[PDB]
Amino acid sequence: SEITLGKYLFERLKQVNVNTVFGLPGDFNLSLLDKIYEVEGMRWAGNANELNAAYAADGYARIKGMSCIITTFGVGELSALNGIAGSYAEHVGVLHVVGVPSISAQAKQLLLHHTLGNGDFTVFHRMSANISETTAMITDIATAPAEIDRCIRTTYVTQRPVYLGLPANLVDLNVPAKLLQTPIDMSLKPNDAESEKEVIDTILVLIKDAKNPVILADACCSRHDVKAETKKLIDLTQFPAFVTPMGKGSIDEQHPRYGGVYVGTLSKPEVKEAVESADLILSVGALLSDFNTGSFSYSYKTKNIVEFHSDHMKIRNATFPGVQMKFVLQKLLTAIADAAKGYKPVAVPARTPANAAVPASTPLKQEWMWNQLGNFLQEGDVVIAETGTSAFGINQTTFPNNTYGISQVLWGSIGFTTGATLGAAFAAEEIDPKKRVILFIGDGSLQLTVQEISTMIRWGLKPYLFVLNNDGYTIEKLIHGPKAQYNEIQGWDHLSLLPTFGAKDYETHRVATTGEWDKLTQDKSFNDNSKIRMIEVMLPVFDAPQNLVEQAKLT
Amino acid sequence: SEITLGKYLFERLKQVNVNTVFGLPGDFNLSLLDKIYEVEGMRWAGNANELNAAYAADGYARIKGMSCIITTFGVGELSALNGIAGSYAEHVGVLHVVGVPSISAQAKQLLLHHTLGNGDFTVFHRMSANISETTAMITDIATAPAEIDRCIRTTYVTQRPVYLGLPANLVDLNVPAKLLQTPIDMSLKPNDAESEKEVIDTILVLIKDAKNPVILADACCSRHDVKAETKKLIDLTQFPAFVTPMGKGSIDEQHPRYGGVYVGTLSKPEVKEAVESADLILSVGALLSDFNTGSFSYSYKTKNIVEFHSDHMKIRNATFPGVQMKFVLQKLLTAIADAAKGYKPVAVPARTPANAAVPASTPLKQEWMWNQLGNFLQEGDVVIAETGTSAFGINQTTFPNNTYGISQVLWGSIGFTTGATLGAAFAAEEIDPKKRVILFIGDGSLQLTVQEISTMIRWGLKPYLFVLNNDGYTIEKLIHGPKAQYNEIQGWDHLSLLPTFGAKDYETHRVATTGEWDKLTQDKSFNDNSKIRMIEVMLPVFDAPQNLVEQAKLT
Amino acid sequence: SEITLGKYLFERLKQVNVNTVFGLPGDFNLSLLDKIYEVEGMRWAGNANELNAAYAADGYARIKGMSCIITTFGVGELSALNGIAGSYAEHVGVLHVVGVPSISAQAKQLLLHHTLGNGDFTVFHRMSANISETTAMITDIATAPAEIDRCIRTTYVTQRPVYLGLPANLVDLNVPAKLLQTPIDMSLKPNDAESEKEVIDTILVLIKDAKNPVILADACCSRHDVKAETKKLIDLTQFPAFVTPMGKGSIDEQHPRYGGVYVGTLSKPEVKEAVESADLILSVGALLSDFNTGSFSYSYKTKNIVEFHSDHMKIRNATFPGVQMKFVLQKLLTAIADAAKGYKPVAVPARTPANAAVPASTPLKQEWMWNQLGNFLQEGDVVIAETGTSAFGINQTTFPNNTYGISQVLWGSIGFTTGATLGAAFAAEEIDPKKRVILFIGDGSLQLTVQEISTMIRWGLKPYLFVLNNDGYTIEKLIHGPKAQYNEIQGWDHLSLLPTFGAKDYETHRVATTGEWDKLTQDKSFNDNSKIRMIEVMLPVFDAPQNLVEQAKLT
Amino acid sequence: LKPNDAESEKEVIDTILVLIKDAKNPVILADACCSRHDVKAETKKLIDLTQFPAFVTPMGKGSIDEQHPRYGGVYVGTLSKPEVKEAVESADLILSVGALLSDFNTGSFSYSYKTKNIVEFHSDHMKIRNATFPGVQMKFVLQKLLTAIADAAKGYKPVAVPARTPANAAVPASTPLKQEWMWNQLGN
Ligand SMILES: Cc1ncc(C[n+]2csc(CCOP(=O)(O)OP(=O)(O)O)c2C)c(N)n1
Ligand SMILES: Cc1ncc(C[n+]2csc(CCOP(=O)(O)OP(=O)(O)O)c2C)c(N)n1
Ligand SMILES: Cc1ncc(C[n+]2csc(CCOP(=O)(O)OP(=O)(O)O)c2C)c(N)n1
Ligand SMILES: [Mg+2]
Ligand SMILES: [Mg+2]
Ligand SMILES: [Mg+2]
Repeated sequence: SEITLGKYLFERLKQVNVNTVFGLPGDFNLSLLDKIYEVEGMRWAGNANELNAAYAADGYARIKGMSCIITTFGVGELSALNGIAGSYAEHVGVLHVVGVPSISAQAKQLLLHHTLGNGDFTVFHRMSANISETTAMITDIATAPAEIDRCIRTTYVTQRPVYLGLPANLVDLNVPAKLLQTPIDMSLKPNDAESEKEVIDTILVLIKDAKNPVILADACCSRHDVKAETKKLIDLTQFPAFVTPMGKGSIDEQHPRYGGVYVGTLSKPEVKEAVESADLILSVGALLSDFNTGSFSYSYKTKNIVEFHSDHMKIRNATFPGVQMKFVLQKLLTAIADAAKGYKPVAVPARTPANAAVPASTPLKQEWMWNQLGNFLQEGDVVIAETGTSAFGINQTTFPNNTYGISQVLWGSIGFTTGATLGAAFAAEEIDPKKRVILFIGDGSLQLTVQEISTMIRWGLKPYLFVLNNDGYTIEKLIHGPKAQYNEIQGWDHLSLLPTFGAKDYETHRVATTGEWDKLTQDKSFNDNSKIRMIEVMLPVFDAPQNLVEQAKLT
Repeated sequence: SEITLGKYLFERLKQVNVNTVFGLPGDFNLSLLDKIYEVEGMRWAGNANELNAAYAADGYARIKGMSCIITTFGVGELSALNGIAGSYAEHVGVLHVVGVPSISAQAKQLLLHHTLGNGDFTVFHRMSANISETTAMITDIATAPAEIDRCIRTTYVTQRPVYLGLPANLVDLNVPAKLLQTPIDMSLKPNDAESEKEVIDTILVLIKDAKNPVILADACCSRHDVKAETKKLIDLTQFPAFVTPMGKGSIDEQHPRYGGVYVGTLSKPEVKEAVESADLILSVGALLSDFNTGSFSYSYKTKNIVEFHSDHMKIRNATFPGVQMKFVLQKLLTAIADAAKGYKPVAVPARTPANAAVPASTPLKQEWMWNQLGNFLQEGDVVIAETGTSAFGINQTTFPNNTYGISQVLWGSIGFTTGATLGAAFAAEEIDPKKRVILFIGDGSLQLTVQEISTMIRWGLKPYLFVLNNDGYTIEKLIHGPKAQYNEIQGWDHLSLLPTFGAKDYETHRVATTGEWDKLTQDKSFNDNSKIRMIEVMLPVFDAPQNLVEQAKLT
Repeated sequence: SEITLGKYLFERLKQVNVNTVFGLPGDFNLSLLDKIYEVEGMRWAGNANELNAAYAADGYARIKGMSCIITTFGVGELSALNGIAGSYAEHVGVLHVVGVPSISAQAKQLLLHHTLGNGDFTVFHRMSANISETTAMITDIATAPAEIDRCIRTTYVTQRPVYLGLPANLVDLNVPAKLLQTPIDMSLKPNDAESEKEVIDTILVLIKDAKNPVILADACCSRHDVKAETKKLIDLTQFPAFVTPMGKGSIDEQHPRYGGVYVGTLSKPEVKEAVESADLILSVGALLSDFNTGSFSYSYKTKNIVEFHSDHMKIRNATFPGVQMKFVLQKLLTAIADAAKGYKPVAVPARTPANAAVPASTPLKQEWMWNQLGNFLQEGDVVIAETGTSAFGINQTTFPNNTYGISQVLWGSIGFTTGATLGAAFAAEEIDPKKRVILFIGDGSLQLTVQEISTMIRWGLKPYLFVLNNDGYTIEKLIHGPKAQYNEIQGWDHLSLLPTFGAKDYETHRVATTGEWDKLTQDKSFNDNSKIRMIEVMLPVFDAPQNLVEQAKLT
Repeated sequence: LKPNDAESEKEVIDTILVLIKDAKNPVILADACCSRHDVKAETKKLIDLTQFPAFVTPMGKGSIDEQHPRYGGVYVGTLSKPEVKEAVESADLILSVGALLSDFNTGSFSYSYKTKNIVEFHSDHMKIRNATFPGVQMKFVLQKLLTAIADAAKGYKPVAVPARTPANAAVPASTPLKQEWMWNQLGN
């Protein structure tokens, strides 16, 4: 028996659990799109924007493991680029598949629509090359499947965007259906014995001489299939554990040895004192390490630190290529037992005290809210916070045990969260329908990717959208141009947005005073993901969380 | 006396009349943007999206001459690439300036934010080089002024996108103000003597041996400072004139020798025969050429063609590089006189009879609407059509004298119009407040960039947004997947769209029956561009321009 | 004043001392070629083969520093690829410049000759990408010079092939001649202080604990501008020094602490015993390190070794990216003094005894000859040996002080030496006209690139060509198929080759017995590079140097 | 080779026949892919059945018997014999067997077919003017064509074809060799 390349792709995707595809129909991808509808349990998001789709695909990847978006030749693929760049930058596995024109034996003299007009049809591919781990422009079905498998394996394995160009005339050719019986190998090859070894010797050597160690969970410790290894390291050692604004969400904040969020100079004096006073640092999932001109001053001089990355090791200045943090962390876990035996637990910074009762009419303030949010969250919630005050605000909330956070800290492209809510809420519906997805986004950013709420309504998703109305680009005004016109926006009837896009079963709320917040977030019918909800929080123009108003002065 | 580079840029942009600047503020252009406000007559669009900003810069360059858009490093600049490419393909003069981190720094590894994380900063600049006539990344004020001038001249002169990289530390340094006393030379140098000559000698011989020549206006005859020469050509020869779907708007359709729009297989038989029976073709502002599409086919019967290009000549198969059309067009008209003396004024096709009084309660159909439109239009209007059924149907409308059209025929990116509308309505305004701008766009494409209506409201612009609600992507359903889910969309409450974005003084209407359209378009108040208006035209799912629904069945 | 891009290229080359250009005239490179003739002291080799030219360019690079070859679009560039791959593989700086078709604003519908016929004109470039350090396909003279400078700087700096595509229409445009006054920066940026530091600490730490150290000069210690640093290391430490078959020629073999040539299992028992018995190895110019399936078994388990590379450091398994061996070796030289103070010189393997008198009629044997050659060589000679018996043979000759050897050990492409003799003898004529260039090549290989001797004659060069006639592909027969027909060749009148190609002032000799060899090589008029000379040595079919007949058994 | 898709090859014929009928001066043009593609029979039959004038491209020279009566010469664009250039360019229909070469310029000359009304026969597909029928291999289509063409070429008027070139006239044995004379004299 045979199966058409078009159907084989989706089949493979279903096998790797990417049950939702993102994008918009168009040139050279219409026939390919018929196929997805042929595979059981596959659905087509039906986005309203190649960008929003690229964003959604990122949120989906972050939650489900990896994702896939299909755009059209030229006009489609170029629109999604920024969303691709972001996924390339923050290590997100996204398979970008574009429907390419038919592959002919002679000059495609007649191809013009959606082209630069200069005859060069490889330009859009060459462009995506810069923000892609690898690219594959298929030409003969003799190995098309092997090539699909490869782009899928590479994406998942290395968690970075992969470009897959597929000519239209091939989506309908047949390939051996048999090929589908051997799953794709999604495993990493074991490390070079002699190096992983060397790496260990050294780390124990370091752990032994160290007197005040501290663990630091970072960006790449969340979606790199290394959650266990990390929970084990914390237990077996019992050293003080801290997260980075990018690592927040990947560590159980209700753990007895959790110190907090290390954001350098924006850290809590106690938190800052702890991390900097350590004589050894075990940074898991390393990717940030230094930030000077922007955000904070978290950079120092790398004082004797070990950096576990997905593919390499970094002890001081020496680098060990190929040595993958997973299998290392494992081999390093067996021997960590003895060397830590007589360790004296170093006191860890206490939790921030909850806000103490205040009259129900006091107007809402960000600092109060980011600290109050901790009471609404519940185990299992996926929280998403947009660049700007929100991004900063979420770093000051104590996460109930087991909560996934999404903050595009390194790339920082506003708008991105709207798309992500769809992709995330999507995956979430797929894993556990009772998993909630809360989103905090400022008024300024909603405008850039606003129409994506339409796609939320059409699928009957039930996410919580908190909109922060501080009338403008506060975060900007704080670093420059407080009253700058380019920092102000057009006023929008935020709430009515839902029904405008067709929301038939929704709820809209407007919180202005502490009282109003508690009553709502405490309602038992509100705590339940029964339907889409837009909650508009009214906040001051120059009100901002503490951590931000501090770096706002120097940067 | 002195002046900051930042202010010098906007002072220069003022001189060539780019009164409006597009884009969004970012972590690297914030300081530059302050200088715009330091120049009388200059404004900041205040876009809600970089892509839309780019679409807008396109529309504006089409009506005003050239334009400028500013984005921020990485995130903002990569968000506008689709727009840019389109401007590159259909030859629009768009300047793309991007705020870049201080290249004149001594720290390399000490700067991480809005990058691929690999340390490579030339990456985004290299990407745009593929769709830019030229680029320039400024490094020292010593020649920063010259570079700016060079970029501005090349944009206007060649009508293609230019990339200008601007490091932050450079916007606040001083340059000799004296420099702005000498304008930027937007003049084209004279062609090489003997070459232009050969071109004439050769064109004349062709005009003589021809027995049925025709003048064909294409995309580059409108905005290239060549309208005089064009009208003189039509007068002196009296040859029949036709326009391509990209040329419609650049030729007075009330002129006696005007024959109609040549859209290949979608033409009126008389028009198809008229053009194909030509033994010589003078193509003014040539761009489009033999090409096929999912919907139709386009191809000139004869090969005996003389293509007039902004920078060169194409006679049959020979190419005379550097021999610019405008100056050649002139030398031509001067020696053509005698060889066209005894020319026999070939008959030209007749206009199409305006629909016959149909009962007020008959349901609106596209064919009838495109034909009936001809009446609502008044001299001066700027008509914009969106890719899809609209783009195909605006060719069957008879244009009053002096009516310009904007149809992204070649690049064909849906969504483009909502943005181009704002930029176009802007330039119009600055040129003449009473000049109207009408836009027809399907219900589907609106979803991609809907939020740019926001920027329209904030500026109190008064355009006409005709939205064609035919429930889904009909143009697509016509070439494939008639009931395919990917061709369906989420129902939107189109009318309440204006109010949601804060419109206070607007006006919404819904036209369903032929009478309702007559009553509405014949109203004198409606005929007055007093306020932004939205008209929702309820149309049937598979309805489309007759000729189109005819070739969609054959192909 | 201005200068044409075409002339600017050659000008820049002259500045970097590449006084000879390689290649053959053709499409899109004819006008560019006129330019070289415009620059003083520049000459055009005038090759007879894009391959031979690519080979010659490699020999030239090896001797002069870097080189440059110009081929034609399609048919030319693809022929030189193998010679490029080789230069990429063995770290040779070669600038490949191909004359590309004119860059047009629209589709080059009419370009066909020298194309795959499918319209795709980037294919040949994409292909060369795999064996190129970097590539540059120039499009606008706005920065063409900066791009030329870059490809030239990259080539020289990193000593690897660089692809430079140059459209024909640009070779004749003008660029600011001023630009030529600022030489290109050919210096390496200093190393990261904190790492180069770490690297040092460790190396002394290692040198201190070491009891039996040995220096090992390798491939990249000859043309990496690190000759001094290396001569100093040997003196200051006084450790035993050895070379690899690829390093041979880069170390003064008449030095008191020279151990010999380490080829693993093919080494001299004493030599093998020394290197393997060391407890520390300082491999300078590292690039080989391990060879198992082929040549020899030189691979072991990397027992505590330090590898100095042009761009990185390798101590054990740890790697230090960016740390360049030069500046390191320097910083490591200042501190090496004290730690070596009380070192006890470890005895070094003696020289192989010269052959003891044998009757003048004894027939020639390779072992006897490779050992006898040492008496003919003189200080300053550039010796070249081809893959096969020769390659192996040269490893057993004691090099008079200061002699450069050329043996393509890693890539090993027969034929390559013929071209190299031209390129090498060329450069040699340029630096010191009295420098001799001896070439040893087998009968089998001469056939592959034979016509290149023509180019030697036309320039009046005076190299010594020793042809080894053992009637076949001996080296092959030894590893497999002793009597295999594919291992035999067609008989050629070798000597007459010179006059056949036009040699008017030459000498041909045929050595068959030891006697004959001594008489000739000892003549005082023969020791002088007065004219081209072909010496045909008659040797047995299965005669081979010792070192080879040993590994010939296992591989 | 497997048989072409039924209805497609069909459409191709229907369309080619209609073109052969409306033409008033068709020509057969042998290109690079008519020689080594197992299509020589079909080619000769085409020349016989229609009697249309036949010409070869510089890549087709060799695949057509140059002694045949309907043979007109080599079409090398601007390097052709005026009669040949005019003969080909005056064609209102062109049957290109084994098409490969197409409008192209070179440092030495120019090459371009006057008309666009061309039916290109390719090893794996059909090119009628601007439409491309993928997968419809020429050899089998060429056959179905010859079978239905018979009648529409019944009253065809055998257009005149250019005459061969006269072999050099006895020149004194001591005259210095020149290329033009040699290429012509080679013929013998
Ligand atoms: C694509 C893109 N363009 C521009 C920016 C620069 N930027 C950063 S924050 C911001 C405004 C976000 O304002 P809002 O949602 O109002 O946030 P808050 O006021 O809550 O901080 C802008 C325009 C960006 N990150 N990405
Ligand atoms: C950016 C972009 N994405 C996708 C497409 C493919 N496409 C072409 S037309 C079309 C639908 C436009 O629909 P609508 O405005 O409803 O069209 P109508 O029904 O009037 O044809 C789509 C998705 C494109 N041209 N550009
Ligand atoms: C391009 C290329 N093709 C094939 C070979 C394989 N090869 C290695 S040695 C050899 C023969 C060289 O023989 P000769 O010059 O006779 O050497 P000798 O007999 O002196 O060893 C061949 C064909 C090669 N190295 N490179
Ligand atoms: Mg705000
Ligand atoms: Mg529609
Ligand atoms: Mg031999």
